[PDB]
Amino acid sequence: AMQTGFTTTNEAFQKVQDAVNNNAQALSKLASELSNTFGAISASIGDIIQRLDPPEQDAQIDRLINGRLTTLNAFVAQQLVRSESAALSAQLAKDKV
Amino acid sequence: IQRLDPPEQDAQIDRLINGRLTTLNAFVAQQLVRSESAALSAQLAKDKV
Amino acid sequence: FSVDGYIRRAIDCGFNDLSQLHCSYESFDVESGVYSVSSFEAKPSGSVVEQAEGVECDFSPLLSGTPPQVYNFKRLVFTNCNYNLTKLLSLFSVNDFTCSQISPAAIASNCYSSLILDYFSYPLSMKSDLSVSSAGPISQFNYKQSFSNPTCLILATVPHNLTTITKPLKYSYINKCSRLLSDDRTEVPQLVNANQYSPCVSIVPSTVWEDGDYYRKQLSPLEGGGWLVASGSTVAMTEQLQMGFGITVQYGTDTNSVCPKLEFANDTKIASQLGNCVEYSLYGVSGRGVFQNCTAVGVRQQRFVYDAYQNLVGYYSDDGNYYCLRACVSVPVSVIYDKETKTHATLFGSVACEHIYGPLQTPVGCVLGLVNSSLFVEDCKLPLGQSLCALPDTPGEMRLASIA
Amino acid sequence: TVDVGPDSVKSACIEVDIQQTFFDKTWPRPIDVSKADGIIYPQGRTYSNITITYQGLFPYQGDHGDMYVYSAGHATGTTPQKLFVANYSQDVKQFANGFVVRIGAAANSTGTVIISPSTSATIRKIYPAFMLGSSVGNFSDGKMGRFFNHTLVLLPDGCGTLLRAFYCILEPRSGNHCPAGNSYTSFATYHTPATDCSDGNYNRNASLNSFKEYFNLRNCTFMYTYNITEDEILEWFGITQTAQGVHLFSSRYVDLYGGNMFQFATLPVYDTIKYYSIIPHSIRSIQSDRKAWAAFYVYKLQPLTFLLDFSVDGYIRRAIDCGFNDLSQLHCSYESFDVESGVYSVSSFEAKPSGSVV
Amino acid sequence: TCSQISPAAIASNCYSSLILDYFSYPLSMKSDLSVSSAGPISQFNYKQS
Amino acid sequence: GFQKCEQLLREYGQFCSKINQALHGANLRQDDSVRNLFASVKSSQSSPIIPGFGGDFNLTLLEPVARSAIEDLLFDKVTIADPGYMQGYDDCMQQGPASARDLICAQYVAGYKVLPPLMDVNMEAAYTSSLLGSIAG
Amino acid sequence: GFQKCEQLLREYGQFCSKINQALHGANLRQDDSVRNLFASVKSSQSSP
Ligand SMILES: *[C@@H]1O[C@H](CO)[C@@H](O[C@@H]2O[C@H](CO)[C@@H](O[C@@H]3O[C@H](CO[C@H]4O[C@H](CO)[C@@H](O)[C@H](O)[C@@H]4O[C@H]4O[C@H](CO)[C@@H](O)[C@H](O)[C@@H]4O)[C@@H](O)[C@H](O[C@H]4O[C@H](CO)[C@@H](O)[C@H](O)[C@@H]4O[C@H]4O[C@H](CO)[C@@H](O)[C@H](O)[C@@H]4O)[C@@H]3O)[C@H](O)[C@H]2NC(C)=O)[C@H](O)[C@H]1NC(C)=O
Ligand SMILES: *[C@@H]1O[C@H](CO)[C@@H](O[C@@H]2O[C@H](CO)[C@@H](O[C@@H]3O[C@H](CO[C@H]4O[C@H](CO)[C@@H](O)[C@H](O)[C@@H]4O)[C@@H](O)[C@H](O[C@H]4O[C@H](CO)[C@@H](O)[C@H](O)[C@@H]4O)[C@@H]3O)[C@H](O)[C@H]2NC(C)=O)[C@H](O)[C@H]1NC(C)=O
Ligand SMILES: *[C@@H]1O[C@H](CO)[C@@H](O[C@@H]2O[C@H](CO)[C@@H](O[C@@H]3O[C@H](CO[C@H]4O[C@H](CO)[C@@H](O)[C@H](O)[C@@H]4O)[C@@H](O)[C@H](O[C@H]4O[C@H](CO)[C@@H](O)[C@H](O)[C@@H]4O)[C@@H]3O)[C@H](O)[C@H]2NC(C)=O)[C@H](O)[C@H]1NC(C)=O
Ligand SMILES: *[C@@H]1O[C@H](CO)[C@@H](O[C@@H]2O[C@H](CO)[C@@H](O[C@@H]3O[C@H](CO)[C@@H](O)[C@H](O[C@H]4O[C@H](CO)[C@@H](O)[C@H](O)[C@@H]4O)[C@@H]3O)[C@H](O)[C@H]2NC(C)=O)[C@H](O)[C@H]1NC(C)=O
Ligand SMILES: *[C@@H]1O[C@H](CO)[C@@H](O[C@@H]2O[C@H](CO)[C@@H](O[C@@H]3O[C@H](CO)[C@@H](O)[C@H](O)[C@@H]3O)[C@H](O)[C@H]2NC(C)=O)[C@H](O)[C@H]1NC(C)=O
Ligand SMILES: Nc1nc(=O)c2nc(CNc3ccc(C(=O)N[C@@H](CCC(=O)O)C(=O)O)cc3)cnc2[nH]1
Ligand SMILES: *[C@@H]1O[C@H](CO)[C@@H](O[C@@H]2O[C@H](CO)[C@@H](O)[C@H](O)[C@H]2NC(C)=O)[C@H](O)[C@H]1NC(C)=O
Ligand SMILES: *[C@@H]1O[C@H](CO)[C@@H](O[C@@H]2O[C@H](CO)[C@@H](O)[C@H](O)[C@H]2NC(C)=O)[C@H](O)[C@H]1NC(C)=O
Ligand SMILES: *[C@@H]1O[C@H](CO)[C@@H](O[C@@H]2O[C@H](CO)[C@@H](O)[C@H](O)[C@H]2NC(C)=O)[C@H](O)[C@H]1NC(C)=O
Ligand SMILES: *[C@@H]1O[C@H](CO)[C@@H](O[C@@H]2O[C@H](CO)[C@@H](O)[C@H](O)[C@H]2NC(C)=O)[C@H](O)[C@H]1NC(C)=O
Ligand SMILES: CC(=O)N[C@H]1[C@H]([C@H](O)[C@H](O)CO)O[C@@](O)(C(=O)O)C[C@@H]1O
Ligand SMILES: *[C@@H]1O[C@H](CO)[C@@H](O)[C@H](O)[C@H]1NC(C)=O
Ligand SMILES: *[C@@H]1O[C@H](CO)[C@@H](O)[C@H](O)[C@H]1NC(C)=O
Ligand SMILES: *[C@@H]1O[C@H](CO)[C@@H](O)[C@H](O)[C@H]1NC(C)=O
Ligand SMILES: *[C@@H]1O[C@H](CO)[C@@H](O)[C@H](O)[C@H]1NC(C)=O
Ligand SMILES: *[C@@H]1O[C@H](CO)[C@@H](O)[C@H](O)[C@H]1NC(C)=O
Repeated sequence: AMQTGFTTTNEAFQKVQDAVNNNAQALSKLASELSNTFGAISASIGDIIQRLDPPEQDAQIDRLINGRLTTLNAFVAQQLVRSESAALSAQLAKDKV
Repeated sequence: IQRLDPPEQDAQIDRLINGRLTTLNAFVAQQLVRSESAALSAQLAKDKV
Repeated sequence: FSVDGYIRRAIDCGFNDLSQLHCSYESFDVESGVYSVSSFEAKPSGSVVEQAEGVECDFSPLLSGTPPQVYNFKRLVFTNCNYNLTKLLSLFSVNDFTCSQISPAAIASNCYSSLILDYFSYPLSMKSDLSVSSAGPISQFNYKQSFSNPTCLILATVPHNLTTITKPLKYSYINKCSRLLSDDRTEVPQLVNANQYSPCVSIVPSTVWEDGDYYRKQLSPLEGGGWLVASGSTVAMTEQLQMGFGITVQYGTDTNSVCPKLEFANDTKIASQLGNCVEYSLYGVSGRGVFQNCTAVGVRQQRFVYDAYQNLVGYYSDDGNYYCLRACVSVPVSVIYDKETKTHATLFGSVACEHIYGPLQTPVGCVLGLVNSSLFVEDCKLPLGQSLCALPDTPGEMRLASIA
Repeated sequence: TVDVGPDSVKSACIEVDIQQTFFDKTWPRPIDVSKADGIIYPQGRTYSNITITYQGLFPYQGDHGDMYVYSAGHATGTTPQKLFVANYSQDVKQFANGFVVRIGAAANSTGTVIISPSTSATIRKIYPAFMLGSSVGNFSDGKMGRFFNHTLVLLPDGCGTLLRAFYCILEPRSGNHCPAGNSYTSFATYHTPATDCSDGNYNRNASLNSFKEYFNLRNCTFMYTYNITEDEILEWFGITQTAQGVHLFSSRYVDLYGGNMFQFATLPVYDTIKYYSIIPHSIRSIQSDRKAWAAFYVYKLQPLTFLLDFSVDGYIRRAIDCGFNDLSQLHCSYESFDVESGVYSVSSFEAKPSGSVV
Repeated sequence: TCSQISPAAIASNCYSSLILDYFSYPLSMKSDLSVSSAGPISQFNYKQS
Repeated sequence: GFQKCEQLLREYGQFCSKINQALHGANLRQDDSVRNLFASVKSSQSSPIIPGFGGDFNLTLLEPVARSAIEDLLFDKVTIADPGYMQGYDDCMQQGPASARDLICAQYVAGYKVLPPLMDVNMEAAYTSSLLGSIAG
Repeated sequence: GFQKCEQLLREYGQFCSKINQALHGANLRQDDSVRNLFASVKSSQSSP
């Protein structure tokens, strides 16, 4: 009965797909955040340099830096949380085996 | 908006946005932590029953 | 730094991957392990440029007849042309030329979706009233520059020999513009919006006859009813006509086809550099990437094809071809380091050795500095992933071992 | 200034019969955003095979719009008489952010000849005429619909083979049945198919010449023409205004069989358009050769967020109006037309002020 | 006028170095020494750090 | 790669050192977790799995085909993007992104890298296979 | 509710989508936790 059980009504199976989706979400955060401007005139540093002089150029670049630093901190924090979570969970698997 | 024009108005609004975005991120992060914590804890209750 | 402060030992952090590792830990002593370091950057081997090449931007209307008053400024909108500011500026004695939200160097060299030129007669004695911080008559009722777009303001005097520009009898402006509501008690100031004309332009004549002249119009119910009222004021005409020029530029509402005139070479074509990493400037859109010939997607007339992350991923060229644009992908680098032997090897994860004892291909990428040993371990300290291990020779080169 | 040809030399205008009752029809064609109705394509770029949200000027989902229909004029046998129009010239609308127009939607269907309700005929596409400007008021007799100073007129001509756009001062003529004369009801344009819609040589000035009977054209800054290939295909037209001038959009030059609108022209009109009206049109056909004309629908635009589904070929075929309802909000938050079952929180129903205290 | 230093500070602070650039200059071209200027002086003659 | 940004990034201290060290530590933890887990699943003694293992009890979906049939089905039914551990760099240049928002090809664009697991598939299968053969005894 | 702020908020990407999805997921987890727990406390047989 289990041979054909890998369906949407199978909670264990869906949890497998969710774990996979969580890996994808972690990467989508890094990939999509680079398109943000965070208030800057462009998400492209090259455009900012192309258009502005240093006293204003620094301010626009700095917006992108703070946005991206925030993203990386958030990413790392979630990898640490997910890693710890998995490590605990690995112990649980050990106990079940 | 009542007091300032766009070149300065944006900067002041942007301060409020960054502050509020930070708050919401912190809120969500704690709900995720508290939720995970409770979920683990629910398993423990299951074992004790 | 030694105790006595002298520098006796140092690391050049950009020399190689191992040096990068020591610098990231700020230490000459780091632990054994496999560490990610900065990717090997791809560098441009050339550049490609496409710009509209054709008609120049026509500033002729500006040079003929009597310029309008500040509240009646005329607008020239330039698209799909080659612009040259010097060619305009050289005709006038420029008194003031300042830019906002764009550098001075950029205003004359960047590509724009559009360039909008607002020109009018303006006394230089009122210079300060065109400032963004001004609360005088000009910024409130006559002319205001955009706050959202980059702008430049030019004030210049018409030379005596530029006889194609004639003078008005006086300079004039609106010093009051307001509505009297239908209750006939409340008066509401009608402030001019950036890049727009004041609502009182329809009641104020092209030249104010006398300072203090008052104008009024009965508004229809469709206009909210009540009255529109205004007052004008004047400034005596100067020896030479003084003019203001407002420039506003937009950077991405269309193909940025308003560009400096560029003389093209055939070494900046896309077709001639396919497969290479190049810098590009395509009608003002720029960056680095690799062009490839591929199947046309998206709407052809829109030229630039973007992905869901707003990256440029395709381009329709004027040569009739459609190209796919890929980023100049970098080569991943990981340092395999053994602290006890002070030896190392480089792993280029997910990279075929076609791009790199020489290079050795493994299931996790290409390794440089490892020697294939067909040896098995259980006790692996430097796992490379999958079931691979770097096994120090002890010193010699690290061996590539399998985990049993 | 631009020479736009000679003035009309007629001492009188053709009498215009206004009978709004005959035009009070209910043929609703609301914007269906799932078919991408009324969508103006992202202007500086294209996308391929993705779904994204986009901020821009769009019609509201479910908006019925304002319906306008043109009709045959009065006739007795082979002699056309007075024109027959709706009360469109006095119906002045606020321009706001501009509008889009559904043109020829009913074409090929059997409809009614408006002037004679008992008579049916195959519906043919007709193009809308517009009058746009910054200031409005009344004519000498108190009727509304006069535009002051420079007015932008979008007047299709040549029996639907060209669009003529001009920006000029309209100086109402004082002859009989003209806006500054006696017995004035409404101005209207017209063409006479018997002499104007020859199979070969169409009269490309027929509607302009009739317009000129009501108004003298003075201080014209431009007059542009655009060519329209004849067909009965549903098409969209749009108009917006920015610092660059007035932008004219149309689906027929890029997405003829789709409906996405692309910019085809920019007009050097820099004063702010605040008002517009529909110029009524009446076709001076003979009594035995009356056609049914498709109604057109005008929908207002506003800055909305839409979810846009781009096909591989880049056209938008499906979209969501993110502010229409709570379900639409859900799809936009996931940037997808396919979301999972569940119970989701969405934006609260906002309370709006019903007044103010000071 | 001063930029990125207060008026009170320019006369009272200690510096690693002070660099003084002097030249003849018509007061009628005052505005062309502005950082926002796109005229001949800031483009081809003299620009401050 | 912009030198001007890097200059400004330095004003935030050793930011990237902290990002790299934190992820390095997390990644080592994952390898230690795997190594520890499999050390414990590992049997000291086991019977060989032979076709027919189970006797009257049909365990053929657990027998190695190598992964078992139920194990292959579990993997085949789950949608997983192929990280390209051996040559993903090249696949994303020669073929390009599989679809919109391809997070694997984004690695070499955005500046992130997915690392391979501590064990390959065959070794993981070896552990669960020997575990199966130990259950009865 | 201020349109000017919303315009600026859009420059931060799909920020609110991430907030809403994260909380939605957390809230579903709580319901799954409860459903699972009570499924296990539940007795198959019991005395009145
Ligand atoms: C944007 O728009 C701006 C403005 O339009 C453009 O800038 C102009 O660029 C042109 C070049 O393309 C430049 O022309 C050069 O002028 C100098 C100056 O000479 C004047 O003074 C001498 C005095 O001895 C006179 O003899 C000479 O005729 C000039 O006099 C002018 O003024 C008097 C009134 O006082 C008038 O009566 C005159 O008629 C005249 O208007 C020239 O020396 C220079 O000549 C060299 O280049 C030309 C190119 O055609 C060539 O034919 C000459 O033989 C000579 O070339 C040789 O020497 C050069 C080195 O200099 C070497 O490179 C060559 O190989 C040869 O060996 C030329 O005529 C003009 O001044 C600029 N104007 C401004 C305001 O900047 C700008 O280019 C545009 N940008 C873009 C991208 O389009
Ligand atoms: C935007 O569009 C509006 C609407 O068309 C324009 O406003 C109209 O302006 C005209 C003038 O150009 C008004 O017409 C008449 O103007 C006369 C002005 O007198 C001077 O000029 C005349 C020569 O034209 C000389 O002979 C005279 O000596 C003066 O030097 C008025 O005297 C006229 O008054 C008549 O009508 C009034 C009733 O309304 C009677 O009480 C008078 O006795 C007399 O019979 C007349 O006003 C026209 O009326 C204005 N229309 C409206 C609705 O106000 C705007 O000017 C235009 N804006 C721009 C910027 O172009
Ligand atoms: C009133 O009645 C007239 C007919 O008398 C209708 O006009 C037709 O409308 C249809 C639908 O818009 C048109 O069909 C389309 O034709 C396009 C091009 O046709 C030419 O090229 C093809 C080969 O590619 C030839 O076979 C053909 O003979 C022509 O020479 C096609 O490209 C269209 O296909 C695209 O859209 C469809 C639908 O989304 C996709 O499935 C396709 O993959 C592709 O993307 C389509 O077939 C037809 O050509 C028109 N005929 C005429 C004479 O104009 C009016 O629309 C109708 N009016 C109203 C209001 O209903
Ligand atoms: C139908 O509508 C069209 C508009 O779509 C209208 O077109 C206009 O025709 C007139 C001629 O009747 C054009 O005016 C000419 O333009 C040329 C430009 O090169 C000038 O050189 C001409 O100058 C001579 O003729 C003048 C006559 O008034 C003399 O005064 C002058 O000294 C010269 O001898 C003349 O200005 C006009 O440019 C076009 N406009 C547009 C927008 O195309 C056409 O006339 C209308 N037809 C009818 C029957 O009404
Ligand atoms: C032990 O259990 C396995 C199932 O886990 C049995 O194998 C299965 O046998 C059936 C026979 O009816 C196979 O059905 C066939 O499927 C194909 C499509 O793949 C279809 O075309 C055929 O017409 C037929 O319906 C089934 O696929 C097969 N499954 C597997 C995984 O092999 C096995 O026979 C049992 N052994 C004993 C001794 O009972
Ligand atoms: N001269 C002329 N012009 C026309 O455009 C015209 N159109 C019609 C038919 N018009 C219509 C338009 C819509 C529906 C219709 O089916 N509407 C739906 C409701 C759509 C909705 O509200 O979502 C309905 O069920 O009534 C019917 C007839 C008939 N005579 C005409 N005659
Ligand atoms: C357009 O996008 C769809 C996805 O929405 C692509 O369809 C996918 O194609 C891959 C590769 O063959 C399959 O693995 C997915 O299962 C497909 N998904 C769906 C929903 O069909 C489609 O191939 C794309 N079209 C083009 C020309 O790129
Ligand atoms: C022109 O005709 C229209 C349509 O008959 C009039 O608009 C209607 O006005 C009545 C009230 O008198 C409303 O109950 C209807 O709902 C309106 N219909 C529509 C479609 O809006 C309009 O007022 C008339 N305008 C003039 C100047 O006569
Ligand atoms: C419209 O154009 C005319 C020229 O064709 C402008 O000049 C007036 O023209 C009329 C008719 O020939 C003369 O009676 C006036 O005396 C002229 N006035 C001037 C000052 O020359 C007219 O001013 C223009 N109108 C607008 C609003 O621009
Ligand atoms: C718009 O359509 C008109 C009418 O077909 C085009 O004018 C014709 O151009 C040809 C070629 O120069 C001449 O031989 C005809 O005599 C012209 N006819 C008329 C009535 O003028 C016009 O060129 C088209 N415009 C565009 C941009 O294509
Ligand atoms: C708007 C209007 O008055 N329409 C009337 C027409 C016209 O008078 C004729 O078409 C003149 O050509 O005549 C009718 O008999 C008809 O044809 O049904 C009655 C109809 O109400
Ligand atoms: C104007 O041109 C003449 C030559 O025709 C010249 O002598 C005179 O100096 C010029 N005037 C100015 C102000 O440059
Ligand atoms: C390419 O440019 C060179 C000048 O550098 C010219 O001599 C050559 O003919 C050009 N070839 C083509 C195909 O344009
Ligand atoms: C690109 O491919 C098309 C076929 O799809 C071919 O016709 C065209 O010549 C190629 N262009 C280049 C520059 O190779
Ligand atoms: C090492 O050599 C053996 C043959 O002795 C070969 O089977 C194995 O694949 C090689 N390993 C690598 C990484 O090339
Ligand atoms: C509008 O109607 C009034 C009626 O008193 C008239 O005096 C006025 O002149 C009319 N408006 C226009 C523009 O003629």
